[PDB]
Amino acid sequence: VQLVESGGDLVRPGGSLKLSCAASGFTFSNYGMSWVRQTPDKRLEWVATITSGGSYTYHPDSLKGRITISRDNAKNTLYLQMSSLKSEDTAMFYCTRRGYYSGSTYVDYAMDYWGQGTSVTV
Amino acid sequence: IVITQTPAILSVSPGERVSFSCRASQGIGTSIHWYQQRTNGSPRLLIKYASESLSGTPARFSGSGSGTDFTLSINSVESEDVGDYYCQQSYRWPPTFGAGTKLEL
Amino acid sequence: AKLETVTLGNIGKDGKQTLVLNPRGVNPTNGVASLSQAGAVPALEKRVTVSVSQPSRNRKNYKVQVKIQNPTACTANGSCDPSVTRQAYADVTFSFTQYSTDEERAFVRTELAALLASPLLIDAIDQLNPAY
Amino acid sequence: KLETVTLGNIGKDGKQTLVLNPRGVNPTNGVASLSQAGAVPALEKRVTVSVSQPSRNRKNYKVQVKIQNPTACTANGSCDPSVTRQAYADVTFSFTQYSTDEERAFVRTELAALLASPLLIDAIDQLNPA
Amino acid sequence: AKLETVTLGNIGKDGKQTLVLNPRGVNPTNGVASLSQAGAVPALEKRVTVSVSQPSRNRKNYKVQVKIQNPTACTANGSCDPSVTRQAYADVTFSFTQYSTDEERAFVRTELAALLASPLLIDAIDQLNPA
Repeated sequence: VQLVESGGDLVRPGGSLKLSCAASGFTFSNYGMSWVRQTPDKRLEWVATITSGGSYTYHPDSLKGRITISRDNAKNTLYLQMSSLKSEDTAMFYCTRRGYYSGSTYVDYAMDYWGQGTSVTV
Repeated sequence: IVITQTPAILSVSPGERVSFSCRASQGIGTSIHWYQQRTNGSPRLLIKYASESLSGTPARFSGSGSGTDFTLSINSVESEDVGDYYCQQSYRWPPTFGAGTKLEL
Repeated sequence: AKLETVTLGNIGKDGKQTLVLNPRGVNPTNGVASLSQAGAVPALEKRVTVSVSQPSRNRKNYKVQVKIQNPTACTANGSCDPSVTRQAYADVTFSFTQYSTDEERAFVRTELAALLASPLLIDAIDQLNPAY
Repeated sequence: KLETVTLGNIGKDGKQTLVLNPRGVNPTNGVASLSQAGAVPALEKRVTVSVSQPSRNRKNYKVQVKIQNPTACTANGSCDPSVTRQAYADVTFSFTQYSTDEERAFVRTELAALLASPLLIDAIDQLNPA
Repeated sequence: AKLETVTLGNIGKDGKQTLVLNPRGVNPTNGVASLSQAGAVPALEKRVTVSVSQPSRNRKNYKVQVKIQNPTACTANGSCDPSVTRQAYADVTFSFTQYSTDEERAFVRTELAALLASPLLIDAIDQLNPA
């Protein structure tokens, strides 16, 4: 099962970029991915989700205008639209699966079948 | 919630078991996970919802805990099962992961 | 009553955007044939209804009606919410008589399309100016 | 769309099978009725499902599905195959208008697979209240 | 009136999810046996009620009823409160008669399950397109 992405240029500060991952094996309309950022020394933090249809897009409260996700159900790919890059939040990206959810809240969540990773660096 | 876990580093022989203590600041209704970051790759699941073991995990891994302090209690350290064991929590709002833990022999 | 996924080409503020619509069933209560946009939420999707009618002994005329309902819903700031905000209705109603030929009917339809493309009407609608 | 629908592996022991050919929508209320072909005008097991749209009064979708299957009776010297006992079963959901698809399906599936669990099965087969 | 923690296997949009339910007591007011999901909040939990009934001289029939109530909450709305937002009801009501045998009753139940698994009904429900 492959979840390969490619958006890994060296981008000037203040700029923008666009990156996408393909998916095989998993029927793409059945699920909803999410991006997860790994800060390049150790730690991790959640970027944003989308639902199965592509309408509800969930963000965190810390960054609001900087990120928008579009979901392309026809080509089994989703696009992460990144804009107004800040300095020092350049780190590797991964895409999750939403494999094993439960609970009442949507973002009660589980993450299997991680991606390979592409660096974004300023 | 500030999720913390207490061992920053660790060393055991390949015969002896070990536990990873984790602690939640606010009570979580048995909704955490465990990931297994290897050296030069990507994480994967070990323990689902703090007790449920998957099929993809080896049977050596086992986790328990209810309410506040959660842990995984790996019973046999097989050689070259090492890396970085992150913790994650799914309650409240922004899910936030752990800091990190080493598991060198 | 044939239906298909209808693409709309070169509709936008610039004329570069495209739209895709999929059919979602004829309602047999009142002849309303609906088309919609491929979304999960049933209340955050652009929809287009069309309903040809029949003459009774009450009104004695054909009455073709097309409704368009575009609902723009704004961002929900707190975390996750989403809520519809404003509506943008649109109505088209032809009142074709019994003995009309198809030439004058297509003349009315082509006239309405070309007048929707006129500079005067996009002055009136897109900028909300009164007539000049 | 409509289709000939065939139930598979369904019965007390699960070895039975069923098949239907839709009898067509009734225009007046929108009820869409499937039927299982049985020659008689009235002994047929029939199943009807019609989904509404939120009206001015209530504002939420209300999918509703009936299933009503009757039964035969014996010869009384006149061969008429009369009907005696009905067995209606209805199912209704009412998700609100903002619900996303994932939420909606989840409830549908759960209802379906809940019935297979023994707790429901004892109650339904055997009328012994849980 | 036996009860136990009931697991639900392969229920989801994909069929990979599992659910666990624990019993929370028979209400003797109206025969309602409830099962619930293991949560702390009494208003943010998926719950399943079931109630076999009895015939009086009013209605003269058995009346089995199953309700399912799923509520999905929404998170912070400018404060950390996890408040409720939407409901999703579900109702199943059998109306079995007195002289029914168990074969036709189990036939109705198996028929309802297999029709819930049909492609036509998930076309009607999961996508809301009228059929």
